[PDB]
Amino acid sequence: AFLPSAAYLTHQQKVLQLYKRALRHLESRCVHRDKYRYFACLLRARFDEHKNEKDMVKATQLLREAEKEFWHGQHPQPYIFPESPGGTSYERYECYKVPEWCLDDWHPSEKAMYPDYFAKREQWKKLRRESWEREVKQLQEETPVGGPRTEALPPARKQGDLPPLWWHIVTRPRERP
Amino acid sequence: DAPPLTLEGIKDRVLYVLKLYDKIDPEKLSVNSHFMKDLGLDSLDQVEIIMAMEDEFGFEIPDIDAEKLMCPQEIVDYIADKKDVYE
Amino acid sequence: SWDKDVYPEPPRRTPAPSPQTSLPNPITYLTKAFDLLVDRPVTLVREFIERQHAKNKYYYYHREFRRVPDITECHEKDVLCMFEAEMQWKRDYKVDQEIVNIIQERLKACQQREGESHRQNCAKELQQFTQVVKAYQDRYHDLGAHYSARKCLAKQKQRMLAERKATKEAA
Amino acid sequence: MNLFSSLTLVTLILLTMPIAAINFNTHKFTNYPLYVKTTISCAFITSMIPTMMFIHTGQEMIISNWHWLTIQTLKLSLSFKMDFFSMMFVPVALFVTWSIMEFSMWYMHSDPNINQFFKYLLLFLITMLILVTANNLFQLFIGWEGVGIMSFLLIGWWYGRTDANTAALQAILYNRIGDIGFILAMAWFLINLNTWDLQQIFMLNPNDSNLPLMGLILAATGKSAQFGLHPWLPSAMEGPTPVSALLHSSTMVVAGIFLLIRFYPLTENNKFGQSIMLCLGAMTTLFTAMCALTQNDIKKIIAFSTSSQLGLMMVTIGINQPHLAFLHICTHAFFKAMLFMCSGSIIHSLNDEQDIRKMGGLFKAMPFTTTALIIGSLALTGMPFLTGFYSKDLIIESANTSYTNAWALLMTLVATSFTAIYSTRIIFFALLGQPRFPTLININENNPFLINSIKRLLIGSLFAGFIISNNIPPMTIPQMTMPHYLKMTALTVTILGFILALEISNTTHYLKFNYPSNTFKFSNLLGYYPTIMHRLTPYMNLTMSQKSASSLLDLIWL
Amino acid sequence: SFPKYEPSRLASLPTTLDPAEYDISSETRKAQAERLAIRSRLKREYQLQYNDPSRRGVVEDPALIRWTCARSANVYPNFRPNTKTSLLGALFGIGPLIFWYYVFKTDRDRKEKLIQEGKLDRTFNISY
Amino acid sequence: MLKYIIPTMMLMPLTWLSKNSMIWINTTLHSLLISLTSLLLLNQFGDNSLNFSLTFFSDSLSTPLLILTMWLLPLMLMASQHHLSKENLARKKLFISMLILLQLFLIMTFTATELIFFYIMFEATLVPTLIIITRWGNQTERLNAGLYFLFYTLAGSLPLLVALIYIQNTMGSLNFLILQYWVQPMPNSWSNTFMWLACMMAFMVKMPLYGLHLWLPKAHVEAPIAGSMVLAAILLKLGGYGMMRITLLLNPITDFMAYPFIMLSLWGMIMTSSICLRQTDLKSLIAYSSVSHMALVIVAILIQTPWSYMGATALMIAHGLTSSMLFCLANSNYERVHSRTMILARGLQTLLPLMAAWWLLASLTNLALPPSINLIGELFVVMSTFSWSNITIILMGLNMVITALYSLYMLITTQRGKHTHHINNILPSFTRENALMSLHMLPLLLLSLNPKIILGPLY
Amino acid sequence: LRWQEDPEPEDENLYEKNPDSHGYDKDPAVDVWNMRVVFFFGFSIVLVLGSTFVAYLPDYRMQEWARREAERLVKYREAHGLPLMESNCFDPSKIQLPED
Ligand SMILES: CCCCCCCCCCCCCCCCCC(=O)OC[C@H](COP(=O)([O-])OC[C@H](O)COP(=O)([O-])OC[C@H](COC(=O)CCCCCCCCCCCCCCCCC)OC(=O)CCCCCCCCCCCCCCCCC)OC(=O)CCCCCCCCCCCCCCCCC
Ligand SMILES: CCCCCCCCCCCCCCCCCC(=O)OC[C@H](COP(=O)([O-])OCC[N+](C)(C)C)OC(=O)CCCCCCCCCCCCCCCCC
Ligand SMILES: CCCCCCCCCCCCCCCCCC(=O)OC[C@H](COP(=O)([O-])OCC[N+](C)(C)C)OC(=O)CCCCCCCCCCCCCCCCC
Repeated sequence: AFLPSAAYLTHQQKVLQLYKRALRHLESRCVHRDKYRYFACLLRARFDEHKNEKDMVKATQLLREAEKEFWHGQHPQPYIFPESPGGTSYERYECYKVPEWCLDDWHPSEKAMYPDYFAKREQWKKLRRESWEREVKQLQEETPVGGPRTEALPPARKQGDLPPLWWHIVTRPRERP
Repeated sequence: DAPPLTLEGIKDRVLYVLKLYDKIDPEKLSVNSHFMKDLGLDSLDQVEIIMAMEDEFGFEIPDIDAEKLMCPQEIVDYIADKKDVYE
Repeated sequence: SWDKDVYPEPPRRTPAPSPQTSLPNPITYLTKAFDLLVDRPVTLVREFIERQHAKNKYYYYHREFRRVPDITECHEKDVLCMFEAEMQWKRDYKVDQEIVNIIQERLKACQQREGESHRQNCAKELQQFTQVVKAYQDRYHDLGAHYSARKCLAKQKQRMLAERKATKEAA
Repeated sequence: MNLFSSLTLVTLILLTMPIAAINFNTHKFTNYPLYVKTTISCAFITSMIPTMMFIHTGQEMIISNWHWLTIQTLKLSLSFKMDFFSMMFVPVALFVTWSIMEFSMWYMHSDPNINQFFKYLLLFLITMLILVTANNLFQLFIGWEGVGIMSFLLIGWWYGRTDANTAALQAILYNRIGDIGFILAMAWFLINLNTWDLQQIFMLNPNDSNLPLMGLILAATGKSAQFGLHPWLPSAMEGPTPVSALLHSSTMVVAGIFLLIRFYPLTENNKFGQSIMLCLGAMTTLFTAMCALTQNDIKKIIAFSTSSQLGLMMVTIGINQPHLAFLHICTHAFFKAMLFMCSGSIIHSLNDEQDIRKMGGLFKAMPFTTTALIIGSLALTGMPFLTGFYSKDLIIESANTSYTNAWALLMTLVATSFTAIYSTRIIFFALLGQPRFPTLININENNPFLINSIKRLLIGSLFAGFIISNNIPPMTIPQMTMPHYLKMTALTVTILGFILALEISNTTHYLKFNYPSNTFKFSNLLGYYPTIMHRLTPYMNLTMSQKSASSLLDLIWL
Repeated sequence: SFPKYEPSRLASLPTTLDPAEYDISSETRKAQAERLAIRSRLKREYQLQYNDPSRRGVVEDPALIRWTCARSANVYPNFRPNTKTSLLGALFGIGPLIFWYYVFKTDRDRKEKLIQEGKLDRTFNISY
Repeated sequence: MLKYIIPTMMLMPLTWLSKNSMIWINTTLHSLLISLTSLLLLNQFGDNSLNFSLTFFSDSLSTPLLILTMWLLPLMLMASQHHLSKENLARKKLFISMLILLQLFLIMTFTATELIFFYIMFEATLVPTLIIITRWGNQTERLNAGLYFLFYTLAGSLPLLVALIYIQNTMGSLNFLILQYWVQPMPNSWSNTFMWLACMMAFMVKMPLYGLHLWLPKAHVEAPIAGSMVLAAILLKLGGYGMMRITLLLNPITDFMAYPFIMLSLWGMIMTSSICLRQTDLKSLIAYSSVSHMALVIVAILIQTPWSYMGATALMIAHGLTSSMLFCLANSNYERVHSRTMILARGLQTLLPLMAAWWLLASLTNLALPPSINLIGELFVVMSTFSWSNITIILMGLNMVITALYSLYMLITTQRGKHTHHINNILPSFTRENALMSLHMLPLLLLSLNPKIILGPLY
Repeated sequence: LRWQEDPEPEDENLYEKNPDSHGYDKDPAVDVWNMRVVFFFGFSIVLVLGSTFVAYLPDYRMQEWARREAERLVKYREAHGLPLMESNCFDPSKIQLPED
């Protein structure tokens, strides 16, 4: 459907995701824990009844009317985790997630308030800038003709090098600033 | 409020959940025990284990990551990634 | 203060304090504390300021405009006289506006001061307000934003034609 | 006299002094939230003296102290109306706000913008006491738009979150649709009565007052979340908990109800306005209480609770009983602020968990929170001789015994039962039973800020109805003669609601899985009203704002 | 059996209940792989400029520039006056103007006729 | 008025004889001194206007537009000095000279005793504005706007010229003071109908009118910041000033010739406000907001009640300040991200908190938050149009919803949400930029204390 | 190929060479004195003394006089029994209507 690595969903992935969404919407339907745990083993039995189905077209049809079953029996407001998308605390602290380059725009009177921090940030940036051209020339010889096929990136191969396209993943803001 | 998570704490809690699971014996369970190949579980059981992690720690692991967590060490490393432990 | 005729205030009737219960109210103690802590220092500072007012007594005056000829006895297209008529008419327009504002202040203060018996006890102020609003409407309504003494005279002449025709059709 | 007006203005100037303090800052603060809480405590103490010397004599006045403008017949002066409504609302609002800020010094402690939060909350309090003390329509419009804009700024507090900005713009939209009617009322009174002052409106006493009262009813619809313009009050739970506690339960959302209570000599001589208020209030108190039966977010459930109580306030205005409605405002503030504070204490204890389906077992874990939540729910439902009994039951004792729309009365009683239903639903899923929250218990409430802040509103929710209703003078005649099946109406309907919802709650322990009914899908998706109109009315605007407005006409043809 | 979900303009069909999502054919593999390839190439072309330290500024997005140029500039030079454009520019162009014209003219003629017949309550109406 | 024209002209030897690093400081200082001098025009009277000479006069309509004009020059010199830093010194002095010449034209456009001197100065203001927009506009793509300027010259200023020469032959004068006392009623005839269109359509395009607003979201976009400031703040208000002068002669035919154009504005503010909900370009959004606010001034002049003129001149002053501040905020982001796309740079309250406070205040004045003079003008126009027709409140109030809707959307898009990742040149706020925002906003907030000086000649 | 063209100049940062830059100029002494000129002749001169000037305007458009004059005239015609305002602005005796 829409994924970074694969261009599709395998049938095994579709079965597992439908099982998970069915259990989550079921737990939304079935608030109490022993009651949900009873119906959860019942639903696990219903999913393991046709676990050993060899015919992929028949399993496709069974998965399709299982999606119809799940859509007919879904909860209108299922339990979303608070920091899950659709939750009450979701993306709440994104107004506190200042990007790191703004530290470069500080005045030197407040840069001198934290001397060890910026004295270490200088060699962090030094590390980034002497890693950049090596990881660019790493990516230019491994990428096939026509660009990269999948969005996944190779790791650091040599010893001493850093993995390519790493600075915004490493220096990302904390989830609770 | 909001107590700090540690890799000792995340490790001990993930293993504490998996030792309360009736298809994993508490004597063969290690920190690198693979779910399908070493503990002999199903992908259905693996989805139930990742949903038990979601029940344990109070957040959600998406399915593109839930389809690949195949040891307790990957679970501890993923929660370390999504919680920023050992500051 | 001000003039008690243009701003009339009927004689105040307060009841006497009639303490029936033995529990002492907080309001007398707070009134004495306000009289000591607040009224006295403010009053002393005001007396100092008023002594300094007395150390230089100087006066200002209310400007008077003697009545110039109005728009009726000014010639047509003679701007030297009808300018004077227009300035007189505009000063009278703003003064009539402030007369209406004085009658509104009377009506609002009567309504609050009478409280719940405002409908019974403010019939005279409501009557004066109806008369002054009828007068101001007959004199200055519907002129437009480019109002002048000529517009007001033409409205007065149309109203006088209507009143004369209404007098004629009654006989 | 010189005490009353002086301390009246001292209260408002004292509330404005920390705004000058936070704007004239150079240092980092020696606990500016404690400074604002101390200031609002002392402003409460200051406003207590004019209230006591109003209860002594009935002393009302007007302070038209500063002449501001004169548009040819309209002298707009800075004019403060100290009547019964201000003398009962200002101490209640300052007391509730003082408890909300001692709550916020605990709840909002992790926020690095805590000084901006207390600044915005004080700005809201200033605009609200501008609203409830204004003597002309213009100063009331100042306070009206002020509480609308501080509602915007306090819904969108976590401004990075898309849903908070969406809910804030939604609330601004519905409030400006109410402002259409408010400006309609100002336009009618200026043209037909030559005034925005209340005194000249009341003294002239017009008879063809259907159109300004329709404008005021549309204004109260936009402001008090009545039906048609309601869903922003459930959407506005995306802001922080003391925001929803102070503003959107007890203080801001009563301002449309306060606008209609303020204009009672026009409504008491217009039966059509009374009938429209009765129908709209009964529709809202039915609909929001029905939507509250099948929700799972606790802030949503208590927001539907406060909107159903606002609909009941609109009902008891619509039976020409405005002073009972205002007594219900002053009563409702205490226990509804306390219910939001206890719900947020549960939320902060359970690590930002708001969904009631992951709560439970909190009777002995959070004992003080459980005690105060039960007391707030019982004051909401109409337990005998709590504070909510001293107004709401009397509302029913005048809703039965009056020349009333019969279906409005029947929907009022269905709402009275539904209040008991969602109250014991909150107590069932959140306090009773066995736990459902995750495994790392960080449950704690032992801060004197939280405990004292819930404690003072607890003293309010126990004693304040008795104290106020024995300190207010009669302004109507209380209808006290009725048959015994009619006197026992509200209590029996409330207990029937408790019994029906306890049977519903004990059908959930059964090991059965039923398919969802159409009533459940209707009430859970909010009467389908925020699902359709929030999609359709923007769509039909914005395509029309692009295809024909921008592209076709104003880039090609014209 | 079950109620089938009805899609709408503002209620789209889900990904799960669409049948063409369950295509297994190799031409769908080719289309999905080419979409993944274009998306991966554009992702790489973005985050080589994004993660560059020597760049300090705005990674300009020509799709965004192209979108704004379509929403502003391309409106007139691809216009052709035909039946559809003229009728839709006459419906929403001079329609509601005529509507509010006759509504306000009707109400003002009514109010003027009531004022010159002494009917309209213009008693305390001295601000205007 | 000659104590204002001569210092404005002495700003030319002040700007050409100044040292190369001193030409912004000197012109800003002496234009602020002229703006302090500009308060002597507040010697107004309740009956008589302030009549200086045969050539110049000032009632309470022209006086606040004069104070706003003389105040706008230092703000334009502050706003336009950053993006002219790499400019040639002589070209920089040419820019400052065109700004000074535009102020010189405006301050004797508003005081013009006679109407053809008003016409000469009125059409004289277009030339330095034209040169500022097309020599410093940073891109010029005007393939459709040439034909529209031809339409402005054909349907606008030239029939006004022929009509004013006709009044000069008929009345014998075009002194507005003489025309106060020698005005004849303009009756119903076809000659008087074309007379009304000739007297009004130039000022209709200058406001602008809906349907005739096609120039304004182009000329605001293709301009420098000083050009957009003077277009939003003053150059639209020449149309309203000229309408309030020329509608003296157009009675009583206005009482039935206003009915089309009133519709064009009453529906028009419903459309352009809605157009602001679908703007990709922030500067175009502020342009369509300017159209949506000047529609009310068109209606308030055409219904010619006292409350409508008071609200219209208060709305003109307030919208001048507010929309000038909005264009300056749009430039304070454009000088960083180098694109006017409103969805490009988001979440800016995370990065610039004081500048987001200025965005919040300019949005609240844009959506007419009371007691600001935006709301006072808006409100008095709404009261007067309710006296015109009781249904129009709907078209007022619906506008007053949508005017709120795009005002906060402009706040929510640019300042709230998640910040854009690939933009890292977002510098902190320069003290120049914050000073520019404060010199817009603090006069606009102080005028709420004493609004009687911006309510026109019939307050 | 296309013509001989100078490349696009990069946007300079005024904080690099001068971290105390107010943004008025790149020369720091010129920048600070531009700041002092803008702040003194803008805020200390025009806003403060301008608000002081406007606040003490000598009865802007004679409103206060017109109230006090009204406080004369009402007092003149409450006492003499006259109505407070006539319905005719001018004397109806000095007006000649068109006959019919
Ligand atoms: C003639 C003498 C007069 C003396 C009295 C003064 C009269 C008014 C003057 C101007 C008032 C505003 C000044 C501050 C705002 C602009 C600067 C700013 O943003 O500063 C933030 C900053 C504080 O924030 P920060 O944390 O330090 O940094 C910014 C944050 O990063 C990020 O910021 P943030 O988001 O955290 O906080 C921003 C916050 C955001 O808050 C809001 O947006 C809420 C505002 C709207 C709702 C509440 C108000 C509703 C209306 C009711 C109140 C008005 C009527 C009251 C009367 C009684 C009832 C009728 O704004 C405020 O707190 C501003 C408070 C005042 C707001 C006024 C209304 C603005 C709304 C739009 C117009 C409304 C109608 C017109 C009102 C006119 C009033 C006269 O303030 C300062 O540093 C102060 C600087 C110095 C201010 C001087 C003021 C006077 C200037 C005039 C000079 C000439 C006369 C001499 C007098 C000198 C007196 C000292
Ligand atoms: C710490 C701060 C306090 C100051 C400490 C230092 C001074 C010590 C205290 C003493 C002060 C001096 C003596 C008292 C003050 C002077 C009294 C006096 O007569 O002043 C003249 C006047 C009184 O008005 P007036 O009636 O005399 O004249 C009005 C002017 N005309 C007639 C031309 C229209 O002004 C004041 O008092 C000004 C203060 C007003 C206070 C409220 C301001 C609110 C501003 C809101 C703006 C928007 C309004 C919108 C709403 C409008 C209504 C709907
Ligand atoms: C004007 C047209 C051009 C527009 C642009 C202009 C740009 C150039 C600017 C030039 C300088 C400024 C000119 C306009 C000045 C306007 C201000 C002015 O003069 O006001 C006069 C007004 C005059 O008031 P007044 O009308 O009562 O004056 C009475 C007259 N005298 C003084 C002679 C007795 O000044 C004041 O009101 C000052 C009163 C004291 C200060 C204010 C106290 C209260 C303030 C609020 C307190 C907190 C409230 C709660 C807040 C809550 C949070 C929001």
